[PDB]
Amino acid sequence: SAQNRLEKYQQLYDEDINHGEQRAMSLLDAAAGQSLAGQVLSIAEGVAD
Amino acid sequence: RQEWEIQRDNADGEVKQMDAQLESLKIRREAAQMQVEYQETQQAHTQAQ
Repeated sequence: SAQNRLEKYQQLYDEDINHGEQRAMSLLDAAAGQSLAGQVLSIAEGVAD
Repeated sequence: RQEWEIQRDNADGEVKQMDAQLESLKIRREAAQMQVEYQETQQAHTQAQ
């Protein structure tokens, strides 16, 4: 039983971060970038109006 | 879900270990019964003497 526990935990530790979490973090980064990207357009609209 | 699986494995191992301890305990009980028989034989020997 103890050996089985060790194997399970070692596999979990080696796997570390799977792909879904990487995708989620990349999505948050992209969202931040897109949100930041609108300032120049907002200023241009203000100066054009 | 992975954590739940690990817990299930732990419980199964515990059950198997307890099952084996049962065999050990009944062997000890048989030894004790044989000891009782030995004492009875000693009493019969004293009677014969």
